[PDB]
Amino acid sequence: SVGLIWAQSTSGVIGRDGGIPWRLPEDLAHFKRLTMGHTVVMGRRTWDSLPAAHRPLPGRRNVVVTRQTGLVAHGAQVVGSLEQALSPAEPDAATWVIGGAQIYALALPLANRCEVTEVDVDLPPEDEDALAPVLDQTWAGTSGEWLVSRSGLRYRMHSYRRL
Ligand SMILES: NC(=O)c1ccc[n+]([C@@H]2O[C@H](COP(=O)([O-])OP(=O)(O)OC[C@H]3O[C@@H](n4cnc5c(N)ncnc54)[C@H](OP(=O)(O)O)[C@@H]3O)[C@@H](O)[C@H]2O)c1
Ligand SMILES: Nc1nc(N)c(OCCCOc2ccccc2CCC(=O)O)c(-c2ccccc2)n1
Repeated sequence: SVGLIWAQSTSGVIGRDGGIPWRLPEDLAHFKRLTMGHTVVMGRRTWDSLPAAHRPLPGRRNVVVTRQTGLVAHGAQVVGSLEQALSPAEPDAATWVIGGAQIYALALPLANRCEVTEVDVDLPPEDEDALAPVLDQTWAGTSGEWLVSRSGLRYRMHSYRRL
């Protein structure tokens, strides 16, 4: 079972300047809860974006997709394609694709679940932004209520599954 998990602004931004352009602690906690103990598959640019105490993501099998065969990624398994990432020698009940924009587009046709955090932050898109994938009519979802973070941002969680 392959799931995608991401956080986006309402406008569809997920990344800017090599990081994430808002602070939402409740969403980081959501991400940690859902992924702990499982495999997390990410693009190389997302691996480079992880802060020191989170690179590798503790308690999870980190898998990094790159075309650079020789890449040094201490604490992670380097593979050369998304399909490789999803064909482990040691199966996992739950595999999560955790970004970024390039990898989400490759993974979406292979996935059966998307766990999306929506962040009510006004972020008009900028030219180098990474953007969220779009879910079409093959996906159907349920939305949690709009919540307010202790830090101030409105947010809510959506759970989609392939029809
Ligand atoms: N808000 C969220 O939920 C969230 C989650 C994750 C990331 N982000 C943000 O999103 C941004 C990063 O996303 P991104 O789209 O720039 O990059 P990305 O998808 O993390 O990584 C792209 C890299 O993946 C590798 N790759 C892509 N397609 C491949 C293929 N077919 N075969 C093999 N390798 C392939 C390449 O690595 P090589 O160049 O090494 O070959 C490429 O440069 C950052 O801003 C990050 O902070 C946000
Ligand atoms: N919903 C949802 N899906 C995602 N795929 C996602 O990004 C995961 C990759 C970046 O992870 C980061 C980035 C910076 C700091 C810490 C971590 C991992 C910490 C840890 O779990 O140990 C996030 C997210 C995570 C953190 C901040 C904002 C959004 N949120």
